[PDB]
Amino acid sequence: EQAVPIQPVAGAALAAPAAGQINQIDPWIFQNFVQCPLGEFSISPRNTPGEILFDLALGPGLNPYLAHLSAMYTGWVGNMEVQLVLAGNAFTAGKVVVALVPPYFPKGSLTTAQITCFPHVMCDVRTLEPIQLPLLDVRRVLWHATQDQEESMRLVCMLYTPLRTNSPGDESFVVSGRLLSKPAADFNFVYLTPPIERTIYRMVDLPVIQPRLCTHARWPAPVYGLLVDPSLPSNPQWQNGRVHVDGTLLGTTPISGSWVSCFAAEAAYKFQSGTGEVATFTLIEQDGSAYVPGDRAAPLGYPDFSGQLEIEVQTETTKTGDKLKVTTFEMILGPTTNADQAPYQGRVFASVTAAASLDLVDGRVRAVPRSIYGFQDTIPEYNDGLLVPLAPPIGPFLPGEVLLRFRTYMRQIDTADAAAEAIDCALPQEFVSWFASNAFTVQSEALLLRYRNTLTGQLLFECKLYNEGYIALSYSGSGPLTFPTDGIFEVVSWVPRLYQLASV
Amino acid sequence: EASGQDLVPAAVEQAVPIQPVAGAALAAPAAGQINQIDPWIFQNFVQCPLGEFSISPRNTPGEILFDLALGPGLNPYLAHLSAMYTGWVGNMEVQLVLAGNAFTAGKVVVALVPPYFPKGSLTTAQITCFPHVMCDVRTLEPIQLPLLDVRRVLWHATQDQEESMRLVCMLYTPLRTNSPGDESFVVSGRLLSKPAADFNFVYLTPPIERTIYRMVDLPVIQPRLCTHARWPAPVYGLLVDPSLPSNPQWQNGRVHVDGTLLGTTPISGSWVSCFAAEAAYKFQSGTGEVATFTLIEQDGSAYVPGDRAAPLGYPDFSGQLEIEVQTETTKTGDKLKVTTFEMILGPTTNADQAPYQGRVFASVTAAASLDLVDGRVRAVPRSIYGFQDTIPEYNDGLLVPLAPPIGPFLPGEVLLRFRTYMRQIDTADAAAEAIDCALPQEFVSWFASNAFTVQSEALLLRYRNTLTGQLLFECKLYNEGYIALSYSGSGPLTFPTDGIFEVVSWVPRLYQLASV
Amino acid sequence: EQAVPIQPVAGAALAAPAAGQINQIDPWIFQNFVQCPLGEFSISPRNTPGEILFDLALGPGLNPYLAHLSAMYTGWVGNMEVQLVLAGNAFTAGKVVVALVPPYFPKGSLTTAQITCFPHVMCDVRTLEPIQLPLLDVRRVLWHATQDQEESMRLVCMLYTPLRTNSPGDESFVVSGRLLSKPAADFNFVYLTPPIERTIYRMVDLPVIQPRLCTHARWPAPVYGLLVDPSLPSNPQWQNGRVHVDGTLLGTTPISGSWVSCFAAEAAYKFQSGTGEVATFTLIEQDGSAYVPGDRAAPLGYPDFSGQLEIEVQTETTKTGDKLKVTTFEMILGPTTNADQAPYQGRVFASVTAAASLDLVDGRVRAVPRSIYGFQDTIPEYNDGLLVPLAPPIGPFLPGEVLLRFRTYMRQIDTADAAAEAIDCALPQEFVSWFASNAFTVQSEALLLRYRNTLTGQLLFECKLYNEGYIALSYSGSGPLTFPTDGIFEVVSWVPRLYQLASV
Repeated sequence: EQAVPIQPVAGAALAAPAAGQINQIDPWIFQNFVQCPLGEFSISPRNTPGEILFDLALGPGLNPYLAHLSAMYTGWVGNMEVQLVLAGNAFTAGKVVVALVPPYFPKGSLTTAQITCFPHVMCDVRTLEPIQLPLLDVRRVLWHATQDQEESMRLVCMLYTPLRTNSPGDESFVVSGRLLSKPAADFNFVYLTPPIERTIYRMVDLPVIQPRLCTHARWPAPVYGLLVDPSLPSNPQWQNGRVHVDGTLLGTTPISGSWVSCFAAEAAYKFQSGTGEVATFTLIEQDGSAYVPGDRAAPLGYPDFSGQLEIEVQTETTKTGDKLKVTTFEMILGPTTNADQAPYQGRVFASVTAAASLDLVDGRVRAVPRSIYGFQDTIPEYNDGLLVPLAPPIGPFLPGEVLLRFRTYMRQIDTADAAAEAIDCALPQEFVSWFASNAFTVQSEALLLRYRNTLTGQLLFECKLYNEGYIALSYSGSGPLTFPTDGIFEVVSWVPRLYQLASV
Repeated sequence: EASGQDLVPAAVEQAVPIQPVAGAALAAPAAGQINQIDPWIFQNFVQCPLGEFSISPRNTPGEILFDLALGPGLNPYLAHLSAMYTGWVGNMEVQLVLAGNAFTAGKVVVALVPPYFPKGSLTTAQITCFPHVMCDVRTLEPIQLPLLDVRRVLWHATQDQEESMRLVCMLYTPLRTNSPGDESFVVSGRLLSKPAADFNFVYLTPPIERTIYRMVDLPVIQPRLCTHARWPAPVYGLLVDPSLPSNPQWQNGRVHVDGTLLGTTPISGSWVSCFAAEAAYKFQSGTGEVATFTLIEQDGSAYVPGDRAAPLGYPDFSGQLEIEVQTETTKTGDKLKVTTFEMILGPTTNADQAPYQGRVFASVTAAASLDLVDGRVRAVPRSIYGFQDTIPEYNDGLLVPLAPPIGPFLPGEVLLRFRTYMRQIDTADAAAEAIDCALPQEFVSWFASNAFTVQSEALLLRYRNTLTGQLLFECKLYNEGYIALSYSGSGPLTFPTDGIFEVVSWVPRLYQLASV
Repeated sequence: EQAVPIQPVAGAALAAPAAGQINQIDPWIFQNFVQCPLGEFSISPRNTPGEILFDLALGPGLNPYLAHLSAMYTGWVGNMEVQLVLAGNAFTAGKVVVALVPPYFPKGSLTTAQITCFPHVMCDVRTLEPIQLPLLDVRRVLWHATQDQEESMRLVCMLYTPLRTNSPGDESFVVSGRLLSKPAADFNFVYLTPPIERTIYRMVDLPVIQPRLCTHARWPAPVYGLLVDPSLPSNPQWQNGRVHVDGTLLGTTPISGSWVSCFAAEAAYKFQSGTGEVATFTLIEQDGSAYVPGDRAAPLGYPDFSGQLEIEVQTETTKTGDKLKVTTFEMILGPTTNADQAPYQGRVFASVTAAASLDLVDGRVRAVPRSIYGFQDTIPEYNDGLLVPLAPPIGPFLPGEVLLRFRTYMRQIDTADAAAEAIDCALPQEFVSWFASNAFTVQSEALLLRYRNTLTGQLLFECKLYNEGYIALSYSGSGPLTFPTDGIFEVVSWVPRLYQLASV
C-alpha cells in the first residue's frame, strides 16, 4: 500500500524556530476523512490507458475544515494523508497507478511511461479496501503562506491498463473511484490573525433571487422566463451580460443594469433639407469619463443587436416657450451598406424625419432606447466595415449540452408581425454586478449549480456553470423546452469540465 | 457460510469518531416514576416502520436513500409502547442489510448528522465531513452502526417536536452492474433496529387513541364491494392503463393520506356526482321548462364560493347528464311527482354555468308550462350522454382554484385506477363507457375519519388474494392520495377484485418498485 | 476586583455526557484579550448618574476568533473572562458599577439603585489597571446552540456617581472606557459540522462598487453624484430604495433596478370626443403575478414623486399595415383635485391628446417613463384622496447629522426652466438587491461605514449606516456640500446608535 521510496519529510518542526506561534488544530479533525470534490473519477471500458483521472495538489483546500480554518492563520506547514477507494467487483481487471509528483515540474501530459518513473504505487481495480498513501510536504521555504497559491507536492492518478469487463445494455459499467484526505500528525497552522472573510477559499455563492425578478442584461426590461433551445444558434457572441466568474468583464458589459442598450455622448444637431434634423453623437461612457478606442468593441453599454431602434433624447431647444423637451430620434445599427456608425471610433449618426428646422442645442445626452425595428440577434457594425476586438463566442459545450437562456421581451414596431420575438442573455445583471463585486477565486473549470424550487424543494435540473461566463445544461430534446421561473439557483461544488450532467 | 467470497463481508461496526452518550441516567432524577421496557425487546433486531429502500442504477450520486431520525419510531415495539409514555431518552442500534448480487458495484456512505442541522440539501460534498462510514453495496452480513442521542435537554418529549441525531446515508458512487445480459440488479435494502443498553421511557400517561405513531390501517374490504367516488355505483374492477391520460385532476375521490380533503371530494358515498339547490322553475315558449338552480351544500347548509371549485360532491366530468327531481306541481290530481331534467356541462355557447358562483341551469323539453313551485331539492344523476373525463366549466369560462393534477410519478409508474361504469344514453354503440377514481369512497371516508400521521413519502402496499393466498403486485402509495404502480406494457392490464390492500412499510419516493 | 458573590459555574463538564464530541480551541486564544466593538463608552461631566454605558451578553460573538470559529461547530458551552479599562487621570472622581445580570430578566431601565442589588463590583474612575471580572455561564439547558441567539448572563455597566473634573475650552474631557474579553479555561465547542458560511456572525459587507456606476433607485438612470444638503427636507418618505439592513423591503421597493418608476397592467383603451384615446390600466406586478391591495401603498415599482409624466406603451393596433407600434401616453400623478389615480386599488387613468379614433387593442402592458413635468419630490395620490399604508419617513438623525443623498438626473419637459433638477434616493439599487439577497443578521443599531478613495487611500468621511435603511453623516455646514463619486464604501464595525461621528 503505502510503501513508496520517499524519505520522511519534516513539518512544524523545521518551521517552528522562525514562526511566531505554532497553532494547533481541533483534534477531532485528525480522525475523519473528508473529500476534495475534484477528487472523483470514473473509469470506463472506452478509456485509453494514459488519461489523467485526478491531479490534485497539497494544501488546506483539500479538507473544508481547513479551507475554512485557514482564514484565521497566516501560514500552514506539514503533511497530509490521503486514501483512494475504487468501487469495482471481482469480474473486472486493469491497473491504476498513483504517483507523487514533486512540486516543481512542467505541467502537461504524462504518457503512461512517465507516470511510473516517479515514486508511485500500483493497484488493481479489484481492491476492496482503500489504498492509503501519504502526501508529504516537499518544500524549500520554511512554512508556506495561506493567501498565496504556491507549489506543493501533487498526486496524479493515471489509468495504467484499460478496463476489461462485460456490460449490460445499460449503462456500461463505469468503475468509479473517490479520494479522501485528512491532516497527518504534524500539520500545524502558524500565526493567528483576525479572520478576514475574503480569503481565497470560498465556494462561489450565487444571489438568492428568483430569475423572475432579476434585471435582464441586454435590454432594459425584467426577465420573462428562462428556457433551453437547441434550435437557435448554439454559439452566439453577444457583447453584453458577459462576466467571468473570477470577476473580469468580457466584451462591453456594464456594471449597472441601467447602462444597458443606451449610450451617452456629446450631441451635434444640424438641419438638412432631406431627413431634416440629423445628429452626430461623439460617444462617451455614461458616468462622464472620456472614451478612447480600446480593446472592447464599443463604449460600456452600447447595444449588441442589429436592427433599427429609436432613441429618446432631452434637447434644450432654443425656441420660444419650448425650452426643454424630450424628443425621439432614429438610429440604424445594422450594416445596411450605408451607415457611418463607428462606435469603436466614437461616432454614431442618428437622424429623424422632420420637415421643420427646429433649432436644438448641443450638449451632453444619454439616449434610452424606445423600440426596435427589424430585430436581428447579430452584431451591429462596431466599425465602418472593418473588424473590431470583441468578445469570443460563448462555448464550447460538451457533446450533449446546450446553452441556457434568460429570455426577456422588448418593444417592437412592425406592421404584420404580432408575436413579440425578443432577446435573451446569458446571465441576468444581478449576477454580473455580483461576480464583479466579489472577485471570487476560481478553483477549476465549472460549478455544479442546482435550480431548486423554493417551497416544494424538489430539484428541476443540474445546470453546470462554465466560468467563462455561461450556464450549460445537459439536454437531448428537439424543441425548445421551457422551465419554471420561480426557483432559486444554488451551488454544490466545483467539478471537472469533463463532468456529465443528468439529462432533462 | 455462503458460497462464495467474491463478495465483501463487512461484519465489523466501523469506528465512528463520536464519544459515548449517556442515556436514561440523566433522566432518572427528573422523571418522577420508575419505568422499564420489556427486557426481551433488547434481544432481537426487528424491522423499523420505514424499513425498505432500493438502490437502482438510475439513482445518481447524492440521492438520500434513507434519512431516519432517532426516536421511538424506529421499532414496531418502541413505536407501540410510545403511545403510553410521554417522552424518551437514550441511544439505539441500527442494522443495515444491503447484500446485492455478486455482480454489482458502487458504495454508500452513512453519516451521523447531529441535531440542529438545517434540513434540506445535504449534498455529496458535506456528507463526509460528519462522522461517517463507507460501505459497499455488495456487503454480505448486516452492518451494525450506532445511533447515539446528542441533546441539550434531559429527556425529549414524545411529540414529534424535538430534534435528535438523524442518521442519513447517501448513494456515494452509483450502483452499476456487470452481468452480460439485459439486466441491472436493483439491490433492495432492509433496516433492523433495537433499543440500546439504556433506552427508556419516562412518565406513564393514558394510551390516547389518536396518537402519533399509528402506522396505517387500510380497510379490509374487497375492491369488488367498495363504492366508487365519481358515480353512485359499485366498483367493477381495478386496472392499470398507460393509454389513458396519466395526469388527470379529478375533483372527486381525492384525499390525502392523513385525511386532508382536496378539491370537491364529498364525505358521503351518496353525495357523489350530485348536488342540492334552491330551484327556480319557469316556462317559456321555446324548449319549455327551465330551472335556474342556485347551488347549496347537499346537507342543507348554504353554499359559499371558496377555494374549492364547486359545492361538495359536484360532478367533475364533462357532458350531458339527466337528473331526477321530486317536485310538487300545482296540477290538480297529480301533486307530488318525480320528473327528469337535463343539464349540460362544459362550454355550451350559452353558458352562465357557474357552479363556482352558485348558479347552474337545467332545461326540460316541455310543451305546456310545467307548473312547478320552486323548492329546495337534491339532484341525483341517472345517465350521461356526451361523456368526457375532463374538468367542466366551473365558472362561465374563467379560472377557478381547484385540485392539482395527480402526480408526479417516477419514470415507469402508472396510476392504478378503480374503475366503474355509468349509465349511458347514446345512439350508435352499446359499450357503456367507463370512469375511474384513484381511491374508492370507503378509503376517503376512512382517511378523513382517522387522521393518521404520514412519516416520510409513501406507503409500500401489496395485494394478497385471500382465496388462494398469493400476492399479485407490489404497488406504492404516495401521500397525495394516489396509488402508483410500476408497469411497462402497452395495452391495459386488469387485476382481480378479491385482494386486500395491506400496508407493508414506509418508503421514500425513489423506491423502484417491482415491474409487472 | 473579581470578588463577587456567585458560586462557580460548570461548563463542558456538565454538557459532555450528552454531547457527541467536545471540541477544543486553538490554545493561543486563551492568552489574548480581544474587544467586542459595542463595548466602548465615554463618560462626560454632563451625564446624569444612571445611564447604561455598555450592556453586553455572553456568547461567541464577543471575540472574533469565536464568532468565526463558531461556524464549524453546533454548540458552545462554558465561561468567559472580561476586563474593563478606564482611562482617567488622578484629578477626576466618580464611581462606576459593573453588574452581572442573570439570563432571565425583563429588559428595560435600571435605576441606580437596581443595578447594585445584583452581584456587582464598584470601581472608581481613577483605577490604572484593568478591572478584571468573570462572565460565568448561568444556563438551564446543558449546552447552548450556535445558530440560536438564546439568553445568557449579561454585563451591565452603570454610571453610579457623576464625573467631576475641570476641562479646557476644548473639548471637555470625556473619560473613555473600553472592554476586552477572552475565553476562560473551559469554554469548549461541541459538535463538528461542515462550515456553513451564512452563520449569524457576519459584518454586513457592502458591494465594492463606486457610487458612480450603481443604478439609481427611484428613476431608471445611473447615479450622477452624491452630496449632503441640510437645506432640503431632512425627513422625506420616498417609497422606493427602502430596504432594512436585515433584508426586509420597506415601502414599494422592487428587487430589480428595471421595475423602478414603471408599472405593468392590463390596458383598457377607449376613444373619447375630448382628449381622444384614454386608457384605464388595471395594475399588476411586472413579473406577471396578480396584484391585491395590501400593506404597501402601490404595486412594486410604482413611482413616488408627484408631477405629470408620459409613459411609453406598445399598442397592438388593429389598423392596416401598422400592426405593432410603441406610442407615448400621458399620465398625471399628483392630486390635482381631479384624478381617479388609485394605485392602492389598482386603477391608473392615463390619457393622450389625439383627435383621431386610432383603434388600439387591449392587453398586457409595461409602461416605461419618458419624461417628467412639474416634478415634485412628494407623494402622489396612492388613493383617491384618502390615506394609504406607506413607509415611515426616513430618520431620526441625532442632533448634528444629515441624510446622505444619491442624486441622479432625469428627463424633464419645460419651457423656461433649463437646469435639470431631479431626484435622489437613499441607497443605490445595487445595495437594495444586495441587502435583500443576503439577509444579514443585524447586531445593534448602526454600522460605521467609511468612504475610502480607491487609489489614494485617504479617507473622506465616516458615514453611519442606520439599519432602518439610510446613511446619516455628521455635518454642520450651511449649503449643500458635494463629495467625489469615485470612492468605495467599506464597513468598520457595528456601533451604538448614540455614536458621534467626525464632522466634515
